[PDB]
Amino acid sequence: IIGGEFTTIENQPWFAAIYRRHRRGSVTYVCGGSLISPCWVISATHCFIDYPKKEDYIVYLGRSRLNSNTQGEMKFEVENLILHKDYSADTLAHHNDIALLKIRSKEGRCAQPSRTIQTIALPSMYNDPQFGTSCEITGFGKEQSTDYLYPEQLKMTVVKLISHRECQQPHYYGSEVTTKMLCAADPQWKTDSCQGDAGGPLVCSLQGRMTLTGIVSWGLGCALKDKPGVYTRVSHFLPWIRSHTK
Repeated sequence: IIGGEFTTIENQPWFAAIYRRHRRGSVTYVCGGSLISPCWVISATHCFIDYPKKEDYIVYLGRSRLNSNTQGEMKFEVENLILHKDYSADTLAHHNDIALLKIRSKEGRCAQPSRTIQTIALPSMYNDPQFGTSCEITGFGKEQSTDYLYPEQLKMTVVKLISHRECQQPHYYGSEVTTKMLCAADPQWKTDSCQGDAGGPLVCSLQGRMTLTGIVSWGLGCALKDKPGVYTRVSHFLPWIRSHTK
């Protein structure tokens, strides 16, 4: 997250932190995700497509810090890693960038709701907020595009939704953006998602309900003029989600 503010997991208690194991004691951060039911985390296919084996990943819930443990966190292996079979990528835009992780602890359990572990509601189909609406994003990604390190403490920011008509202009993203994607950005381009934020939640309040409107997907750079963050549009994937979480 460029700009924005530090947070703890209480303020985004569906946020999942996803890590990869290595041949070497290297266990390293991969991407964010969102808890949509006790046994399911939703995230972006691009986070996993190079290494698509479920045993390579660990998922934490209840965690506010990147490389240190948070009191009350839970640790899960990945029982099933489900990628969207229509996934595609070019240099930039990822299509159908949506993934599900079925989570299971060493003891064979799913997430147990607490003050730090909660689910987020899915949108109703084709039901997104109007352009201009302020929503929130959350993640451990870079704070500056030139940084090498990721922040140790979770961050959040606010971005406003951009219409497909605005985002498809040539001086924004042209044909790279489809109606299965949502653009979002700050009026001054001063705050944004960045590398290491993929897979995390774009949350909007829709009729009183905190809603998973989007999943962090791609962008050109971070916090660049006329180059919004791009998000998988969750409300266009409900049948995919309904089927695969069985």
